[PDB]
Amino acid sequence: SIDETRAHLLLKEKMMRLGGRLVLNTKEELANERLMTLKIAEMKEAMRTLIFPPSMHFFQAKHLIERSQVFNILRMMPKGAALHLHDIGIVTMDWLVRNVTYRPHCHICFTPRGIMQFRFAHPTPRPSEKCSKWILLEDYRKRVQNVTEFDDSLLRNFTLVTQHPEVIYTNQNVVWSKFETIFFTISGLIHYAPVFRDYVFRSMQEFYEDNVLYMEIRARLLPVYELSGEHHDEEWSVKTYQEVAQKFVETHPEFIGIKIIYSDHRSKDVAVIAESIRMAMGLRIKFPTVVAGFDLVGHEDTGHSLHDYKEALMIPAKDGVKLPYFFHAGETDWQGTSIDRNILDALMLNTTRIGHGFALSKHPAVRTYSWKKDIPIEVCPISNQVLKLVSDLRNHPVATLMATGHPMVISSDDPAMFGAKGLSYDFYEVFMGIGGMKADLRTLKQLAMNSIKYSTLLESEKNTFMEIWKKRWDKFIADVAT
Amino acid sequence: SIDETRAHLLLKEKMMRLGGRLVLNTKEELANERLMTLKIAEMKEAMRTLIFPPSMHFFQAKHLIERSQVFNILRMMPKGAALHLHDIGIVTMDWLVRNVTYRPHCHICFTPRGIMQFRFAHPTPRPSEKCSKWILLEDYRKRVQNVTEFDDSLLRNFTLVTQHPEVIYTNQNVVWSKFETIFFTISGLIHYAPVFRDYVFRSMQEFYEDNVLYMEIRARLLPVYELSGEHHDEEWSVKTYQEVAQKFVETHPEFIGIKIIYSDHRSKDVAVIAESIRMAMGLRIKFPTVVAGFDLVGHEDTGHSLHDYKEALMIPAKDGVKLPYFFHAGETDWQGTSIDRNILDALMLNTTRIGHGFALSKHPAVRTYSWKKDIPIEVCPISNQVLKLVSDLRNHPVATLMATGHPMVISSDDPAMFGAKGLSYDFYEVFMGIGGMKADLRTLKQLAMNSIKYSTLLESEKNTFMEIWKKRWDKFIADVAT
Ligand SMILES: OC[C@H]1O[C@@H](n2cnc3c2N=CNC[C@H]3O)[C@H](O)[C@@H]1O
Ligand SMILES: OC[C@H]1O[C@@H](n2cnc3c2N=CNC[C@H]3O)[C@H](O)[C@@H]1O
Ligand SMILES: *[C@@H]1O[C@H](CO)[C@@H](O)[C@H](O)[C@H]1NC(C)=O
Ligand SMILES: *[C@@H]1O[C@H](CO)[C@@H](O)[C@H](O)[C@H]1NC(C)=O
Ligand SMILES: *[C@@H]1O[C@H](CO)[C@@H](O)[C@H](O)[C@H]1NC(C)=O
Ligand SMILES: *[C@@H]1O[C@H](CO)[C@@H](O)[C@H](O)[C@H]1NC(C)=O
Ligand SMILES: *[C@@H]1O[C@H](CO)[C@@H](O)[C@H](O)[C@H]1NC(C)=O
Ligand SMILES: *[C@H]1O[C@H](CO)[C@@H](O)[C@H](O)[C@H]1NC(C)=O
Ligand SMILES: [Zn+2]
Ligand SMILES: [Zn+2]
Repeated sequence: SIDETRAHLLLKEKMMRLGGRLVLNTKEELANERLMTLKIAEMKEAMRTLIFPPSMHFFQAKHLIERSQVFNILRMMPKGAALHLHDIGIVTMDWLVRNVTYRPHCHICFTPRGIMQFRFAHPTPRPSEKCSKWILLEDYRKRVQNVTEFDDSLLRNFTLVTQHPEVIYTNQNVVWSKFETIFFTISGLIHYAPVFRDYVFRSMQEFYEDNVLYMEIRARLLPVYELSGEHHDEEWSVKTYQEVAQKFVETHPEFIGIKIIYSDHRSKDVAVIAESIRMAMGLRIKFPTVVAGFDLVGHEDTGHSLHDYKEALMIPAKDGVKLPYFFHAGETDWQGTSIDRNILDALMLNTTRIGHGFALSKHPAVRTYSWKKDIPIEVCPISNQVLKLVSDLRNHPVATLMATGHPMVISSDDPAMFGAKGLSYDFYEVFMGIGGMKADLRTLKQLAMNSIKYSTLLESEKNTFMEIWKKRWDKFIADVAT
Repeated sequence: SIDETRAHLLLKEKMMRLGGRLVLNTKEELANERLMTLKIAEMKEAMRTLIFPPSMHFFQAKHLIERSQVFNILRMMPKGAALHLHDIGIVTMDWLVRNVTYRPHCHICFTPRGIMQFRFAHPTPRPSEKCSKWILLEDYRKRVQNVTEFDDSLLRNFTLVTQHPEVIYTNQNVVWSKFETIFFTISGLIHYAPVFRDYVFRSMQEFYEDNVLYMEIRARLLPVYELSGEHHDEEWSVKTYQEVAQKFVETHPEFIGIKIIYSDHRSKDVAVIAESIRMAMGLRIKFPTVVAGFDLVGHEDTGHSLHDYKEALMIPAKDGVKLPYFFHAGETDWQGTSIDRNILDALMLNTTRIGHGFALSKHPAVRTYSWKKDIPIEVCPISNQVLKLVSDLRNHPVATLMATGHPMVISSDDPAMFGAKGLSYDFYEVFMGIGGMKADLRTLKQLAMNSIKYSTLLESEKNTFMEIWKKRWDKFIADVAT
């Protein structure tokens, strides 16, 4: 009888965790059995040695994750869609250094402060008040003893990856300082028109290679520029995203495409943000098929709150227009402050999705409300660790949310900055670290399907996506089963 | 109307968090207002500088906590009872070195391995297997150049406190290794009969000084010894605890006293543990007023599970006897393993309280069940940090439990080993770190009263305790209000 109470409690928890009610077919049961065997063995060994990758910093754990049979299987998995990504954090930096810096007319410089910076131009730009002298890379590489070392020093400046990140990044402000500095540095490389096209195209290649078929991207839409010095506008960038995605889908008929969530920094004046809201509405009218809506990005702890921006964020409503929102919210360790209430305010503004929602489990009422309105959180485990919200991903607050089957999708955020690629590394962390030992094939399947369900595609486009994904899923099942 | 939805969600969260429905009188409202002003200002500053003690390792944060006006107020607070403590971790080590090592007949030694160890004996005991030569301390202390350097090196071996604990304690096994070695070292000092009495008495002094009025102690009841070499038994230790506590209450009429929870190590054979269960039953019969029940202690990750011990733990039930249990359970970062299911099995064995219950929020069904049976968790924040379950106490899983007003008590576990004293440091961590910015005087008051409610005292003794505590509370309120 007490045995029955015990078994009942275990079955209840089996049922309410994420994906726990999905019915598996006998083929899937077989794949799950082989998957779980590999998982359990790996966890037993980590319990013995205490070498457990999700509990270590991703920089040090990455090489271990790459040796994992579980990771290997997750690489193969059709993961659905990547829903939380940033314009310039989605392509391995290797290609930026080895390919892009070797292209004609690439110039390098250093600010009065010593911050690296790039520009494609002809001829050499005029010394300005942010760059005492510009220097062509082809000249610079001739004057250096070890070229391969100079190149590696560029790669080390383009990511956060380092040994001893605990010593390098002493606090959250230091890490955010370096983070943003990287965006600034690589900016001049990516926003040169023919690199921009190649960049967009390559990010689709990398995610397609990771078995991800759809992408929604938070994009600042900064001006793209030509060798002449001409600057393009927001319209032109959205047109280009559409065009490159069409070109990609033409040679990869299973890839669904990309949509754009227009974004601006939360460190700006409400008046500037009001200007950005109008742009977003204009972009929606002009490109209703490409532009999903709007978001505010940047260091959440130090910038303005959603409340601070109420006047600007209500503009669409006052014009009787619906501008969908996809707010970053509650990406913080603070509890009961103006920052974690951003989740509440995102919900009050009818957000379609919540970015991160890290502080959600500390607010039971908001949690219930979001679950009731079926508004998912976009969880990005590697980002949260690297940006120092949580050391050991076993302690990630989303573990509680998975345990009650909360609506959520997994994404990678800025994989390239963390030394990750695509979506598989983040699926590893969720499946091995956050979900615990009982997270199974159902958890994975549910998370894959969620990413199609909570995308901004039309319902008929969702069906077509489901159709394509189901077939890739069966193929995956059959492989793992043998 | 959306404003109303927003205000409703905030009020709901205000109401369901721990203590949220306690009605404050106007005096308490005034104390709360002055308390919250000091708390908010301190948090504002920590948000500015990122110097926030609960987010730092306690070893480095302690000196900052001691400069805090909030800590100061919490020192003054009548906290009720300390319900989760261990026999030999409750007295500042300063007194062990400065006072106890200076007492006649103290001998020091080093195991083949170099582990320090102590023994009071007259005459000097014969070299045995584990010690090739006992040396009197009074000799040793003359045969050194700097004696207060030698003394400090003893204090440094008696606690875990260190600079750079991240480097010293690389993993959880290393920290547990050092932890247990400390217990082994100081053991010979504390179990000499007249030190034992003095030790017990002093731990009451230190908790009484911290404005704590009752203690329940997990005690191994290891043999206490005399200068002759005679050993006493378990009965004798329980008699002594009772006697010293009576002596203490005689000169401190407001102190309620102590009870003993008998304990044994979870690294032992089920047959040995079966023997220990019978001892506990015997001790309950002999001392129904002193011995509250039984518990299993030690490193939970590496020892046997509660299930492993089923045969032995069911002995009382098979004899038709009720041996109350107070299990340590789910003191782990693992999820879905045999270790965190110990919470489930503690509940199935009718545990009166759960020690730590760290993994509770990852098991929604067990959470609901324990809430329904009104079974509290004993949360020890500093311990969980030092023993490396969690880096930043803002990420403590109990934050979620506080937000829904889960039944819990706060204790300090082994304050002396962490460089803490009494209960105030742990109340600081809960109130500032785990509880978030909206934790107020109601939270504190609820936690104080909970510790009387969930003690093992008789209901009429609880009333008397409440009476005494209420008077100390009013005095505290009047002070803080001015
Ligand atoms: O478009 C690049 C911009 O996106 C922003 N951005 C890039 N990655 C994240 C970002 N914003 C907030 N939180 C962390 C993570 O989700 C960042 O401010 C950068 O300047
Ligand atoms: O009586 C001392 C004994 O209690 C045990 N002990 C002392 N403090 C704790 C302990 N057990 C388990 N977890 C951490 C914390 O609650 C320890 O094994 C030691 O040998
Ligand atoms: C690049 O080098 C500079 C030198 O000023 C350094 O300060 C900066 O942190 C580097 N960027 C990184 C490691 O992302
Ligand atoms: C949210 O939805 C309500 C109810 O339909 C609507 O009146 C309001 O304008 C919306 N708010 C925003 C910011 O879109
Ligand atoms: C040491 O402790 C004992 C008992 O706690 C106390 O009476 C004595 O005064 C102390 N010794 C010294 C030298 O102060
Ligand atoms: C442990 O034991 C010896 C004895 O003094 C000492 O040399 C060593 O430094 C001690 N360890 C610590 C951490 O104090
Ligand atoms: C727990 O309580 C039940 C129901 O009264 C009883 O049958 C069982 O023996 C108890 N278990 C223990 C370990 O005391
Ligand atoms: C690298 O860039 C593109 C990949 O988009 C490739 O087609 C081209 O051949 C390469 N060019 C150079 C200059 O390395
Ligand atoms: Zn993001
Ligand atoms: Zn304990």
